[PDB]
Amino acid sequence: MFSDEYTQNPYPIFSTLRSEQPVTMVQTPDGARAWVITRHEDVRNALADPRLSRDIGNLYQALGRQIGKELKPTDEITHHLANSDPPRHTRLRKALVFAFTPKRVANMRPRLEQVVEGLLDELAAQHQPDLLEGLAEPLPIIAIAQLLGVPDSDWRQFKIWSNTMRADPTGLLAEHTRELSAYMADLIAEKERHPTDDLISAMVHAEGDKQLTPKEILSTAFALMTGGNETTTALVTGCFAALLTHPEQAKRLKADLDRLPQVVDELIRFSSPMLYTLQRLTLEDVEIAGTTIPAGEILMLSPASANHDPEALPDRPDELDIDRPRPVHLTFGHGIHYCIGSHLARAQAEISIRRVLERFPDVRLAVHPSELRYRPALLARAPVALPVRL
Ligand code: HEM
Ligand SMILES: CCCCCCCC(=O)O
Repeated sequence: MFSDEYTQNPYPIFSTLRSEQPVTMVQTPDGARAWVITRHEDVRNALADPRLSRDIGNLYQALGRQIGKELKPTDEITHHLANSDPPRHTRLRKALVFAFTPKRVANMRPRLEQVVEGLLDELAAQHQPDLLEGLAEPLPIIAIAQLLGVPDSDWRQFKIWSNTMRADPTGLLAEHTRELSAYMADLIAEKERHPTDDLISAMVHAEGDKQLTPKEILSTAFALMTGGNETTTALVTGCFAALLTHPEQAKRLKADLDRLPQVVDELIRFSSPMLYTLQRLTLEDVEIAGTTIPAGEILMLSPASANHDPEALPDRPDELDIDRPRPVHLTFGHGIHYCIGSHLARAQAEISIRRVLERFPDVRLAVHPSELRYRPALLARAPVALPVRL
């Protein structure tokens, strides 16, 4: 499956799979088997299915049995909510929801607008401006730094560490995790003494069962960094890619820019910046679309395929149409693990798109759509470059 044609445009393959092979077993780059689930109905149900596990210990045990080696238990910093099942997940999630509120995101928007305006100042000076390099790549970790409460004095080191929290180019996951942990532990202690208007402070001073331990707050911060950096980059890039490859619709959006909050969901659905969700492990035998998948197997659920499924969106699902009724989509997941950062991701996309279209009303792609490229993806997916003419 994982061919170059799939990498660049998976939608024809997803159409074949949804029709002919809605559960298809593949081998992943690590040598383990995975089962790719492509129909919207099955992706949604699987995300709601208590028989599927996100527990990292269970997943590594299954991976180790398939590859024949026992994998060592992972560090407790990895036991955050995205790597947990209930009841552990329920407690960690409840504390995070208490602090990471829609109101907190709304309150971050003034500074986010100011950050975007500064990034566009730098973009306006480039000889060959690129919306990925100049906007979609830098914005997410700036937003996460603001959300957490990282001081500007520590900015450059935080950015360096965050480039590992996705081992990425260096493989320094252990070293950077240790260093970032020591830094974030000191920041958590600083917010205990000197609380400020940020998420770490809100979690440190939470009451009752909403209060996690300092180590759990540290692990939560790691989940937010890994969960919201490359994903948001892909979402912002994908939304711009959708507009820029459909200039007639970009023109209409520019002419009626107040519609933007009611159009972003279609940009997200169409661009589908989440190719797969996090892996799921079967805790017991499960039947999906006529196929029995035994206990102990790994599922790969595709929001991108679900978002383009005509069973869920009968009218031209493989086309972008900003005028269609606001669609529901699976890009943020579904069920108990539904993206905690969805309002913050939306805000970054809305602010970025609005300010680009306002400041650069003639913005257009500098290449033909056929020249865009993607790299192989196991989670988030978007073009590797978005060169524009301003
Ligand atoms: C600053 C922005 C973001 C932050 C802080 C963030 C953080 C998180 C966290 C902590 C979780 C785990 C929730 C849980 O397990 O209960 C999560 C789930 C998820 N996030 Fe986000 N996220 C952000 C943006 C995004 C974006 C832009 C996308 C899509 C392109 C995305 C897609 C998802 C999905 C699909 C899930 C569910 C995963 C699954 O069920 O397998 N997130 N997010
Ligand atoms: C494998 C652990 C991932 C930590 C948070 C990721 C959330 C997401 O799927 O974007």
